[PDB]
Amino acid sequence: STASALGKLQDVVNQNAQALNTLVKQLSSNFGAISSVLNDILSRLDKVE
Amino acid sequence: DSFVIRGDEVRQIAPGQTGNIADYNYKLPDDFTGCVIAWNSNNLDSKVGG
Repeated sequence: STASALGKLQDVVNQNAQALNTLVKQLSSNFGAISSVLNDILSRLDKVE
Repeated sequence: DSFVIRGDEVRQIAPGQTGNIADYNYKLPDDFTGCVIAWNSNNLDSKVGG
């Protein structure tokens, strides 16, 4: 009946999931680039730049 | 490597350049090492009749 009695394991799983999710989400960041997609910045631009 | 070029295309002679002579006539390597020297030869390489 009583839930929330298993906080440790649930916390561990949530921590792993959050770390993975934010690692995946980091792909969309720009980091000061012009875009977060390689193909478009490759196509719109030229070689030496 | 020596030749003559139209005046405006002078900056096409560089690694990773795109143009007419840069890709149809003479392409430089991207990791080229060395120097490029450009100067005008109007008084000899030009003709009033062309």
